[PDB]
Amino acid sequence: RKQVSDGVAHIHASFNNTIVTITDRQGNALGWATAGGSGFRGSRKSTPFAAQVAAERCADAVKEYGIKNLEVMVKGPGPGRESTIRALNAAGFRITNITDVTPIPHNGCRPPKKRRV
Amino acid sequence: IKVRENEPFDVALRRFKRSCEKAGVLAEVRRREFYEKPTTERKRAKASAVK
Amino acid sequence: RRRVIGQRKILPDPKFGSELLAKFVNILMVDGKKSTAESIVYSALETLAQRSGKSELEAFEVALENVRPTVEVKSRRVGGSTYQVPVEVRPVRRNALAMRWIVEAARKRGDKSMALRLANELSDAAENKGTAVKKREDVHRMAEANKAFA
RNA sequence: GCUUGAGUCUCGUAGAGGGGGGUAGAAUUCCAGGUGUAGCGGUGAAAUGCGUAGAGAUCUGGAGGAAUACCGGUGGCGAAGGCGGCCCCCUGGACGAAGACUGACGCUCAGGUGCGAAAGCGUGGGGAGCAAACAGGAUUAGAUACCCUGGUAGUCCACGCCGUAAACGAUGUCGACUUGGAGGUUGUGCCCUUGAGGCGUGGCUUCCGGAGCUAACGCGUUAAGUCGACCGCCUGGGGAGUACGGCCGCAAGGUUAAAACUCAAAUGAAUUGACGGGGGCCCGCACAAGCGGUGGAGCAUGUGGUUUAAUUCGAUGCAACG
RNA sequence: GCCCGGAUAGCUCAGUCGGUAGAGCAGGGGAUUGAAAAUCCCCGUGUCCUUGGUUCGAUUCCGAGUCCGGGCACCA
Repeated sequence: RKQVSDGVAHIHASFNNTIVTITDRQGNALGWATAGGSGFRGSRKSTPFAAQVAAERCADAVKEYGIKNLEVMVKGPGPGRESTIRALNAAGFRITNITDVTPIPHNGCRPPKKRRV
Repeated sequence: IKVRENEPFDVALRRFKRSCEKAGVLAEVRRREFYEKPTTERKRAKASAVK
Repeated sequence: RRRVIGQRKILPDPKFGSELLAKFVNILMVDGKKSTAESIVYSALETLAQRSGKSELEAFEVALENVRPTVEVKSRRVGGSTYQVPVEVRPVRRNALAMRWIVEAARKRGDKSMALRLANELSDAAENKGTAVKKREDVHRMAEANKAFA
């Protein structure tokens, strides 16, 4: 019941899952979505056409205000960097600026050895 | 990476920034590092680029 | 394997002359006793009069409408495991497939006799009943219902 | 005596060469607080784990440590090992050019002295990420593993020790000769320097390759070609870089280094093929698309069993069983 | 010698207010394999340790016995 009018939307695009939260201008949570919470779980998610149905779920929780326009914050790789923005363009929302906020360091921390099969 | 266009349309312009960083220098990290594995494979893959 | 020709032109119904009804009798046929097939379906096909009272002709197609799917699965030996990537179904098999469900499920109906056990199923088709109509959604619950892979 | 070897002086050039001290920005983790709400994280799936004591996400502020994206290269510097942010201080070597100077002052070098990746050791610091050990979850016939969630030493600093590595170009140092081609990097001379530029002349360095060399692979002016000076080293495989003795070490352990006995080979490159849970391209009812079956049922038939005085002999993966 | 517990399928074990008892393994018959395993399907012939009693009926409840197991045998 605040009517933020316009607020950026963060798209935490990951591999094992993807989640988009339609925060406000300053950066306050107004409504978040989630593939894991979008019916199918396990790992069936991930896929782009699976995240789209997730972020689209926001237009059902963050619609209580009246977002007439909004930007997009895509972070991290994975099947949900495009899908999300698309579903949002159809949901009825607008757009003000697309950008990738993926954490790309300068050889700072030393990543995990991991995987070796 | 910064997009912005007048006349609402989902054209793209997005894969334009997709040539300097993007899923590349990403997966580059992803798993472990390299150390000797690179200085070597980086100097062998170079051999490839000859013909 | 790599062979690529055409379809087998089937002979139309023994009366109405229709390929759509042709392969229908064949799919229903058994032990090459094609005769019985005709005398078993061609009857129930017209016995609809007692079930309605008019030019029972389109009833067949209309009845199949409630049994015409448009999406199926298809496991694929990829990604180490086995995918499922569901895909629609061209018309060539749409009409065909349905006919199977209409018959392959009209036999387990357990009524008076195959001749009639079939008739009723048609009425149940357009009116949604029996496994015939079931198989549709029971199949759709995969494709279009699991596009996560599609 | 001489000057071309070697060296000195001058003036420039490039450089992640070294030692010290600063400093910057990105990211991670953590602490605090705001928003917000039922998921997050992870895998092939999963599960452990974290979440309603409010995570994850998001935003603000703070603490701390390690490493410096892009430039970055087939690049550069170093004796080797190795050495990448920017700045200052102390410092080494290499190279070019006009030259000026010394005058064989040189090459090599057992023993000797010193330098040595990483792991490891001692004392004291530090500790974000990563990660032997260790602990859970999973996989599996089992799984003291690979995978997942955690995680200690350690990795970082100082100072001292240990001296090894596939410490590799698996190719000792120094010098003189010997067809060529394309390229990289850095100095210098010159050319309407009118230009990106063009022609030479030095240093270092890639790739191809001729003669020759080579067992072959291949090396080929940076030689494994043609020669000269000095040094290290090898003499069949196993036993064995082991034992013993010496020396060194805090300890791991290092260095030097056998025999007994045993085998008729061990080995190197290259060839033919076979195979690969290698790659490319193909065909077959091989699969996929469907039609009908077998597997259950009663009966036929054969076989292995079991039995029998005998159950006659044979046939046994696709190629054995109407 | 004393007190407490165990004795159930071939092994190791689980189980019952008293009437017809099971699991993992081994075993066996199919399967799949070229053949073994591993895996898949279907399979328990247990006088429930002995001997007395209660009872209509005892693996079960009561007394005793053997055997095993734990503890104890001390001042002297």
